[PDB]
Amino acid sequence: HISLNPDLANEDEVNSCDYWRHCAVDGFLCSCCGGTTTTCPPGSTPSPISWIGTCHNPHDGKDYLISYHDCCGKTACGRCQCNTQTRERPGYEFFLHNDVNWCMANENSTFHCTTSVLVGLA
Amino acid sequence: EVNSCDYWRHCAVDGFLCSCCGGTTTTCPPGSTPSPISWIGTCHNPHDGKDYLISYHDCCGKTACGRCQCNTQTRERPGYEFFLHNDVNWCMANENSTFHCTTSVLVGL
Amino acid sequence: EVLTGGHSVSAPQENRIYVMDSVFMHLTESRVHVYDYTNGKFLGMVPTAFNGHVQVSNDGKKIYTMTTYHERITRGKRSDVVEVWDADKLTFEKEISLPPKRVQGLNYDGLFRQTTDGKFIVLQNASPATSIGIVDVAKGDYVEDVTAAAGCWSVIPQPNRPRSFMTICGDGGLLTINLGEDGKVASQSRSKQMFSVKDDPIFIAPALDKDKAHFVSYYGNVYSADFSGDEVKVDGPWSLLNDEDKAKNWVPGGYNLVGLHRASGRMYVFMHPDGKEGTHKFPAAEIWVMDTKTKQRVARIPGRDALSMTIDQQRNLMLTLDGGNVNVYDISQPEPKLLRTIEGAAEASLQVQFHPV
Amino acid sequence: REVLTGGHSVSAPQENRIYVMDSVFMHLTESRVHVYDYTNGKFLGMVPTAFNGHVQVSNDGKKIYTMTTYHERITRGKRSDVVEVWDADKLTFEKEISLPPKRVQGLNYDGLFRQTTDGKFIVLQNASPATSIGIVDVAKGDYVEDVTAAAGCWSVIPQPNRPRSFMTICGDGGLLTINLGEDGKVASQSRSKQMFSVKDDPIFIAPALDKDKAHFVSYYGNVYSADFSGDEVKVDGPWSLLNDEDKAKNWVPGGYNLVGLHRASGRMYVFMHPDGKEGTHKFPAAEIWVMDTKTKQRVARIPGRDALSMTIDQQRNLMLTLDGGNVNVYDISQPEPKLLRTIEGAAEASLQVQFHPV
Ligand SMILES: NCc1ccc([N+](=O)[O-])cc1
Ligand SMILES: NCc1ccc([N+](=O)[O-])cc1
Ligand SMILES: NCc1ccc([N+](=O)[O-])cc1
Ligand SMILES: NCc1ccc([N+](=O)[O-])cc1
Repeated sequence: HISLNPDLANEDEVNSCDYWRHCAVDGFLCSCCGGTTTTCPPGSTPSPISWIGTCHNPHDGKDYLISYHDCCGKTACGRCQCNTQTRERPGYEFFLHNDVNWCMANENSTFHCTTSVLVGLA
Repeated sequence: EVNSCDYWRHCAVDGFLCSCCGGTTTTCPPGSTPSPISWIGTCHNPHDGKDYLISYHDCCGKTACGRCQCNTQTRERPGYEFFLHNDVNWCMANENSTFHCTTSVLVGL
Repeated sequence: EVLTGGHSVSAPQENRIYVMDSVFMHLTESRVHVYDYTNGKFLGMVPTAFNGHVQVSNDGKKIYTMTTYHERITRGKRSDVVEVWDADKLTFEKEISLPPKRVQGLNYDGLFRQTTDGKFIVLQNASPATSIGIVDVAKGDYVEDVTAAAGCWSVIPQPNRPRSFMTICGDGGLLTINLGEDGKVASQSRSKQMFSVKDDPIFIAPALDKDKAHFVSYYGNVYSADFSGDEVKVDGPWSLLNDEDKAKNWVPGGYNLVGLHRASGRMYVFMHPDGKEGTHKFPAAEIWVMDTKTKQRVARIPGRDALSMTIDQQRNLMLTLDGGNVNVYDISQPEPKLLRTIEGAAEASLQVQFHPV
Repeated sequence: REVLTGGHSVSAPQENRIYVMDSVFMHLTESRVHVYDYTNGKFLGMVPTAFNGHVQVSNDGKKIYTMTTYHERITRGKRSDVVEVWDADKLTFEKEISLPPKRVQGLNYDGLFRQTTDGKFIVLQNASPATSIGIVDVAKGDYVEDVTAAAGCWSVIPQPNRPRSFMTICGDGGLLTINLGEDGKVASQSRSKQMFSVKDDPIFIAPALDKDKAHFVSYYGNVYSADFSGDEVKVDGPWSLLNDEDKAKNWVPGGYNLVGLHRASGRMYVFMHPDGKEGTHKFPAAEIWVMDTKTKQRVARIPGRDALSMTIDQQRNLMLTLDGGNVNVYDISQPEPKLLRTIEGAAEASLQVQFHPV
């Protein structure tokens, strides 16, 4: 349960690309960009759409559905760039695919950073 | 050679040498536009022992070339001696002021 | 001495390659770097704003780019465009307006293509609903939106037909689209299922012959689509792997990760060991060279951490690209021979292309 | 289970915040301001600034001002030079103020983008390439005045003891003082006597600025001063930064935003390097020297860590230094500065850092 709340974890843990919920992140972790795992940095806008991953939580042994909403409308954060591809699939499985910009439907599609939002159990 | 930042004519270049960007010492890369204005440097030619005025006309209207970045400041002076100054964009008066690369044109003694 | 412009690219067209640099760390300043593959010389560049895509016109006279602008970059009205640039002068000529849904994503070849006859540009859209856009080059107009391609992804032109192409669909099959003289869809067909989407997903990058395409899978299998005939016939899998390969868990990996030398039927693939879930975009430990007729590997050479490649048929050449550096290989014999490496051709490129000859 | 939200404010208090102006010269069309917590190195946010952005924070601490250039198609199309007003706490865009298309495009010296002491006008450098100073009225949100009198001069030095007066350095080696009216137009001006020889002892444009006077260092390690306690500026100097032992190693200043004044003590901070000669005026700091400006004597010297630019906070007795990519934080409450921490990778190519006003 504590491993389900990134706000309680040490920041170095959650800002690492190996943090369990980042398993299909391809981008800059918002938590290193003035945001948190589930909040956009100031002045960047959440994406209403995303790709989704299923990631294993090694702490509680359960598998979870994670939604990779981006924060948009600012230029590239540049920090904590991660590239993990667990269960990621090509564009013919579009909402499993992370080589596209999930800011694509935002008022401004400039890609700033990527978040890992817990939807629930897989 | 001319692609070296130590090449004698490049003595007040702060930018990318156009000769590394598909141009030459005296020609802009394809689709980049010469600046009609420039800062000027005074550089010593070791081959003949003579000093020359070099005009550092930029090539403009394309994004940064990114190759052969040189920064030499021989006889360079601040903005109150404006045409000896290289911390400003000499593409500033072009139709498109985006800075691409810098040329080193021999004017004279 | 007087400084002049108006100059053309110094090297002959046959020497030219196009490295599409995403500049991902500063993605609003993507660009195409043009290089001479014979000597590694930088010949010039084309700025392509946010996440540019590029191709060269089939006739070699023009460069086409696709990009997105906003009036104030991070705010203001969006403009998705195709641009036409002169290939020799590297100068802008014409903007073609797109609906604001062109694909924003990494530079797989199949997102931005053209018909064999060169008359239409064929591009991938996502709104996130997918469709394929058709652009009439001569008219400078977007003319058809292929919404029938919804749920499919990427464009594979058919080199044996003037204005036909295929796309890979979420059913594991291929949708063929045949355009009329005006660029509207004249006819379409769906193949039978080629691969299992859940059990053996393929990479989108085709190894493209004149009348057939081969695809490799996450698990090292090979599928084919033959379009010599009237309908697309599909086949596979066959495995790239022998028993020793399997025991070391060799699988393919990369982006534009395959190529075909048409004369010989040799297929080139980036491979790495210790494959498992999540390793499909790993750099090449090796390049494997497969004979597509005998279905046997005929060479394996160091991968140089390459991610993408392209082939030139006439000169018997392969380029590989690790994100920053371009390797040039002679592929006239089964074993490729490394000719040279062009260091610092880009900061973050996943696509290189030859000028057509 | 969770929902992503935006609309949030900067996590750390204003008193903790610094602004690193990243030119991103290798990709200069994507310059930006990085906002950092100087107490712990935490990245707090950023403001995009397009091609060669410049930045400052409103005197009241509520707003961030940027200056930049756009074109319709970036590398082609119509040009728009602007000042933008952004909320300091939300880091959101609020307003654009149109400028004539001649705002200075150049490296981020403080004096290119400043404000009057009263905070009512933004005062910027133009070059078309003829120089003038542009005036923006903050209340109106309009450009209101081109100070063509400043032709042949460069950079803006506000006078901290007057609401809407500033000075600029001219090609005659003196200073021109401009006194604005409440409408932002020139109400009066004056020109100092010659302060320095442009040919023989050129100064760095970066002032070491006190309430009623400004000091400047020269290429050859001399110090010049401009006193504006009165209506007319009185000038003085040179005195030399160097003692006899310093002369042997040819110590000279170098850098960009290379000096600072701690006003309560009169201590001037200056980046220095040995083996000075023609062309070394922008070399990184081998040392930081600390000069008592009253006694005209060095009181401390420390290693420079290859710094190129600095800024000072009066209230907290701090100096930041910046080497282009990293920011060092020093306690300057005593004559010898003490290094507290270094923020690594704050920028790719920054020659300017500034404190949030407190
Ligand atoms: N999911 C990361 C990402 C974001 C933007 C692009 N793009 O091409 O604009 C590609 C990939
Ligand atoms: N994070 C995905 C990715 C990987 C590699 C490159 N590259 O250029 O090598 C670009 C983007
Ligand atoms: N002469 C080099 C150069 C070019 C452009 C800028 N700028 O700020 O745009 C600064 C310096
Ligand atoms: N070419 C001059 C110059 C030198 C140092 C930086 N920097 O950011 O440290 C930028 C630009």
